[PDB]
Amino acid sequence: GEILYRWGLREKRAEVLKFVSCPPGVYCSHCRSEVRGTQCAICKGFTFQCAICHVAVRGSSNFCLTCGHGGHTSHMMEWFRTQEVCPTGCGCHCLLESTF
Amino acid sequence: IATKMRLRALSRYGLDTEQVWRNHILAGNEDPQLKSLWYTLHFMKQYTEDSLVYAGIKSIVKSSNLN
Amino acid sequence: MFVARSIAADHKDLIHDVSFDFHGRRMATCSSDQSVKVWDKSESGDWHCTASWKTHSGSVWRVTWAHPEFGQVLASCSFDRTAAVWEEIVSHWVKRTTLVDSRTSVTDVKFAPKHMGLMLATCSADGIVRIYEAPDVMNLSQWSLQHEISCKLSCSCISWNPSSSRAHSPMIAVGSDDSSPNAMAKVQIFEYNENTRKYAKAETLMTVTDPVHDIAFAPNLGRSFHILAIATKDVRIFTLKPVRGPTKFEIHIVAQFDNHNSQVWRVSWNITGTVLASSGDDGCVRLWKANYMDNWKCTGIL
Amino acid sequence: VINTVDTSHEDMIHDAQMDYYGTRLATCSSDRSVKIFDVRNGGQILIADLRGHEGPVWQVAWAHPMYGNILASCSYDRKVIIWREENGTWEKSHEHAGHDSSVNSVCWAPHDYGLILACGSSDGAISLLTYTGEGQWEVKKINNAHTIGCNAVSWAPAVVYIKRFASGGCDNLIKLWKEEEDGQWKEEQKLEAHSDWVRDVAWAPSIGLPTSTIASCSQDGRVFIWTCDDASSNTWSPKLLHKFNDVVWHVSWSITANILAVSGGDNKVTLWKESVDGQWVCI
Ligand SMILES: [Zn+2]
Ligand SMILES: [Zn+2]
Ligand SMILES: [Zn+2]
Ligand SMILES: [Zn+2]
Repeated sequence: GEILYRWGLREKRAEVLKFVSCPPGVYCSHCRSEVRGTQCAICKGFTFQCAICHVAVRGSSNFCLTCGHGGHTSHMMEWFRTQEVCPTGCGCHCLLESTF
Repeated sequence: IATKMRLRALSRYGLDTEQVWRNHILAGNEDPQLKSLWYTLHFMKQYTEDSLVYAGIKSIVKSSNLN
Repeated sequence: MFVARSIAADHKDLIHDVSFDFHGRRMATCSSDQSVKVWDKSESGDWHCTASWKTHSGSVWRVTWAHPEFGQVLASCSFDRTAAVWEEIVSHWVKRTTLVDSRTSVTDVKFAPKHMGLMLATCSADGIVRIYEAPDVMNLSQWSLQHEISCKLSCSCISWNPSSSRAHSPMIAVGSDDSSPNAMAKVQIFEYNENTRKYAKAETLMTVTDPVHDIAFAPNLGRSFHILAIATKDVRIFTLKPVRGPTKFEIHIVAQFDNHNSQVWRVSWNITGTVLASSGDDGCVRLWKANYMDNWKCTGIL
Repeated sequence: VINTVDTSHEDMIHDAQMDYYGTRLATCSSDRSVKIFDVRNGGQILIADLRGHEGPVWQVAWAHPMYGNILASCSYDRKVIIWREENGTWEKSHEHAGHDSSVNSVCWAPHDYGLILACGSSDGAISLLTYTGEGQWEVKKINNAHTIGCNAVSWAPAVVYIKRFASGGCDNLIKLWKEEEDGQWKEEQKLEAHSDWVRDVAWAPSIGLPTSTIASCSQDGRVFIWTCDDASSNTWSPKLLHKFNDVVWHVSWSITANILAVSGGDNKVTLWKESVDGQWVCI
C-alpha cells in the first residue's frame, strides 16, 4: 500500500488495504439541540434536511462552515456549478468559505 | 389552473424588477385582469424613486387649477 | 381535452387498488393473489416492477404510501382483520411491526398529513376508527393508541383534511355502507378541541341516504372554505364555510348529477383542487371541473 | 533514460535528493543557497532560490507528503533551518542552533511515529525536534554521544511502539538507541569492527521478512553488511563486500532492499546485488 501511494494510485491502495484483518454536530429541526448523527435523540427525528431537496439526508453530504446549510452532495454539485449564493437565501458566497 | 402555473414558472414569470409591466407579456396570451395589475404596479413604483403611494387612491382623495 | 392512452404493465390476477407516492414516480398495486407490486418510472418513460411478495392471508384492499420526509413507508389493509406497516431496506422489503387490534375486518387505512407527526387512521367494519402514533421516527416499530372513535354504525371510507393552516384543527369524515331502511345519515364529520384531546361531532350530512363508497376531501390551497366528495348513486360536491364545543359549519350543495347510470364507486381530487375524477360501474368514467360561472360541468368523459 | 539538469551554481555540490513522488529536486551547494527545481518531463525549471545559512550547506531531507511540503537543511553555520510552502511560496519557518559545532546529518523519522527530525552535530550530541503542534517544537538532547562527534544517523523501520534509531560517529563505533517508557533515550548496544572513521550509515527498509540489515561505510574503505535475524537475541554478525582505495562516502538502499549503491572518494558510483551463494556482486 505504501508503494502504491508512492506511485500515485490512491484507489488501488484502498482496495488492497481493505483485506487487512485488524481495524485501522448537526442541529435538529424539532428541538434545536446539538445531535451527533442522522437521527435525533430527544424527539427521535431526522436532523439534517436537504437545502435544495428537503428530503432528509442520511448518507453523504457537505456544507458551508459559516452559513451551515447543505444537503445531498450531487444536489450542491449541480447548484454551485453555475451560481455563487447560499441556496436558502442567506447571502454567503460559500465557495469562498467552504473551500479554504 | 395547475397547467397554466407550470408554464408561467418555466418562463421566469414575476422576477423582472427592471421594468415591471413587461410581466403581463410573460403571463401568456391575454387576461384583462393580469394586464392591469402590473401596469397598476409600475406607476406606483416609479414615484418613490423620484411611500404613501401604496395606500391607494381612497386614502389620497379622502383627506382633502387643481389640488 | 383529455386524450387517453395505454400502459405496458402486465399482470396475472385482478387489480383492486393503486396509489401514487408524492412525486408521481412510483406506485403500489394490489392483486387478489396475495401479492403487491411496486414499479419505478425510467427516465425514458418505461415502467418496470421491482418488488413482489405475499403479505397476508387472503386479499389486500388498500395500499397508501407515506410522506417521503419519513422515508419510504407503506400501509396495507386486508380482509382478515389486520393492518400492517411496510418498510424498505436496500431491494428487499422487510416488513416492520404489523399491528392488528380490531375484532371485525378493517374497512380502510389512510395516513395523516405530515404537519402533525406520523399518525395513521385505521377503521374497521364494526364502526371503530383507530389512531396510531409513532414518536420514534428513527425506528418505526413502536405504535401507541390515541383516542379511538365510536359511532355505532358501519364504516366504508375515511378521509382527512389536508389543510395546513394554524386556524383549522384536524377533521375526520366517515362513510357507511349499510342498506338498512333506517335512512338517517351516511356521512359524519369529526373535529378536535385542543383543550380535551377528544374527538367530538361537528356536523352530519342528512342529505345522502344511499350507500356511500368513497369520500375525498379537496386540497385546501389557501381557500376560506372546504370541499367534500360523496360517491353515492349521485356524485355530490358540498361546501362548508366556518362561521365565527365544536365549530359551526354551514353546509350547502353545489353539484349533483347522475350521468353515469351505474354504481359510482370511488372519487378523488387532483393536486390543485379544481378537477375531480369520478368512477362507476358503467365501463368508462368522467371528469368534472368548474367553469367561469362557478357552475360545475362535465369535461371529457372517456 | 536521462534527465540532464544544469544547476547554475557558483561552487561544488554536496548533496542532492528528490521528493516522495518523483516531481521535485532539492540541491545543496557551497554558495550558501538551496535551489529547488521542478524536474517534470525533463524540465529544468525553478521554483525557489532559498538563501541564508551563512556557511556552506551540506545536506537536505524532504518530509512525508502527508504532513505537507517541508524541507530540512543543515549547514556549517551550526543552524538547522526548516522550510514550508504557504500559498505557493517557499519561506523560512523555523531555525534552531543548539549545537556548538557544525551539524552534519539530518534524517526524518518514519511517519507512523509522527514528525520527528534527528540531527547529529560534530559536538558529540543528537538533537531530536518534535512538532508539538500550533507551530511549536520540542527539543530533547543527548549529550556526550560520541568521543569526538556523530557523523550520520538513520531511523529503523517501525514494527509492532518502540522507537529506535542508529547513529555513527568519529569514535569508530556504531551505536544503537531506544526510547524508554518514561522517555529516557537509553543506549542498548554498540558495534566495533571498523578501523578509521565511519561516515554514513543506512538501515534497510522492511517488507516483512524477520531480518534487519544495516550497511556501513568507513574512511579507509569497507562496506560491512550487519545482518541480524535472531529475532530477540539482539546479536549482529558483520560481513564484508570489498576494500576500496579511497574514502567511502554514502550508501543507499532500494525500496525493496535488494540493490545497494555506494559512492566514495574514487569519483565513481557502484551498484551491488546479493547473489544466491551469499556473496555480493557488482552490476
Ligand atoms: Zn430533535
Ligand atoms: Zn436532496
Ligand atoms: Zn446561508
Ligand atoms: Zn456560506
